[PDB]
Amino acid sequence: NAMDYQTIPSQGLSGEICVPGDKSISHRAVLLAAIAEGQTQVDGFLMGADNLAMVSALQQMGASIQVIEDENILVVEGVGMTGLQAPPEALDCGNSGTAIRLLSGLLAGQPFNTVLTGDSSLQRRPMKRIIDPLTLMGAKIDSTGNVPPLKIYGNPRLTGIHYQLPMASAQVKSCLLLAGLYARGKTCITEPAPSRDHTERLLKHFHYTLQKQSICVSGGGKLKANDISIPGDISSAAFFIVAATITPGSAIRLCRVGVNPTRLGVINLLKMMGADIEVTHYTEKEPTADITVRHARLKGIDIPPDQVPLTIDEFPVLLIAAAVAQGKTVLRDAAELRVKETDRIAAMVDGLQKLGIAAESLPDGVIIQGGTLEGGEVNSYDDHRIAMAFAVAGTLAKGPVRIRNCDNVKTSFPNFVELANEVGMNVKGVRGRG
Repeated sequence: NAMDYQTIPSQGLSGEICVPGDKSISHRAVLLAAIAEGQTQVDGFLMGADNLAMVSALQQMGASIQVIEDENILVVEGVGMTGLQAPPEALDCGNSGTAIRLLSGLLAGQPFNTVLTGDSSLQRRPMKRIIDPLTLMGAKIDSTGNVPPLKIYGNPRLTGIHYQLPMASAQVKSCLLLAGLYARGKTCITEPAPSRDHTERLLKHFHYTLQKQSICVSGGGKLKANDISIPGDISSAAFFIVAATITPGSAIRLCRVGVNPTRLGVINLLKMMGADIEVTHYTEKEPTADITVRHARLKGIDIPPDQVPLTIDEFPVLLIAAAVAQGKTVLRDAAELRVKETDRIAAMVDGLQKLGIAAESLPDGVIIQGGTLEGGEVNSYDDHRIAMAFAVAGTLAKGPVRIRNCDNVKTSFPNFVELANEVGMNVKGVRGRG
């Protein structure tokens, strides 16, 4: 039977907590380690449903991966570029868009056939953005309506291409870069606007040769095993940053959070809105830092377009900050929100309205009038970020907030409840319905 989250207001957040590992880096780290030469130890690996689904898919194809769940460690025995074997069944990517799209680039150049699918939500997510450029490289992929299930007819004779991406997308950049490694010649990717660069950084880590305003790679190289340490996901920290910002009497520090510039959006915008956030204890191994957050009053803002891409996954929780800020906040150029786990614009607008916030939808964003969150009930729409965003909303709401169906929070933040309660934000898992 289902599980829901139930909150009561917070009298202030307090403490030091280390959020778990970065989802984005975790996906790439395990996929690259799998086809490298040698043994790679991965610390800080995110033991969430999405990342574990990536592991599981790789295992269907003969990757040698040892999962040590309680310590967030993976031990990967590389099988080399050509070491994978044809799986017997369709690869279940669960709820993970990153897995299915990155796997597609890895499997495009294989000498075997693969069927990629997932859960209902994943079967509604768009794939044209990868199918077209892969097809230019020589890939043949079958799909009804440019959505999974995808059937890849492996082609070991893929050829490189130069390609400009229509919109900024790390997933597409990463997909092509992977297929690039198995393609004859150079593959050059040019972005109109920078997207997160984790792939590029891991490729350098595994000593694969990389060129550069666009970035290129030549096929036939080899990845060399090299131990990896994953920093904390700032997307997970985003929930505590917003909560401590909006909840009076709050003072907290978030240890070992990744601070890659292509991920600092939530922080940049909150600051524009009046936030009190201090980055210190800065270090390098992917950049990492300690984030200290204190309560501050906020003013609504017009979200500059250039920040949208770097903050796409943080709008759910940011919109909770806009809801309790003074004045109006307008989000634009965020039509990508509609095509995620769920339509995140529709889902936030509905939740906010149910909690008493004047929130109006736009095809590419929302208009929010800062106001006062009331207690009530909202639906997560099975989306992990919608669920946690509303759990953050509970800290300031006038009354309890019931968020329905929170089983998917583990897709990116398995220990969310435990850490929430530990810093003083009240959230309890309780028997759901249906």
